[PDB]
Amino acid sequence: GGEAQLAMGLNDMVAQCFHMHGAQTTMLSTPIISRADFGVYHNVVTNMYR
Amino acid sequence: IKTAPVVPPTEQRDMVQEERVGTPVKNAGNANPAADSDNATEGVV
Repeated sequence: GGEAQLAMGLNDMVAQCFHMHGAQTTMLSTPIISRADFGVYHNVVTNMYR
Repeated sequence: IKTAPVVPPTEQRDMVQEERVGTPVKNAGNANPAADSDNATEGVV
């Protein structure tokens, strides 16, 4: 008998496992420094300018 | 008349013994213990 615990299972799964993208990526004009991953794209503006 | 040696009354003790063929279930007096579940139409937490 886990009927009351599936309703808790849905709401806990959805909150834990669902992620949106924030205004910086989708709406706001943020530079690549704050829009992109710094561990990889930290010299992409400098090199693309080159 | 027949006089016979018997066991003296103070050197024996009657002890009541209760003989059972099986251990009764938890809901022994309940004909349908599964009607608490079959009638939970709102759910159980």
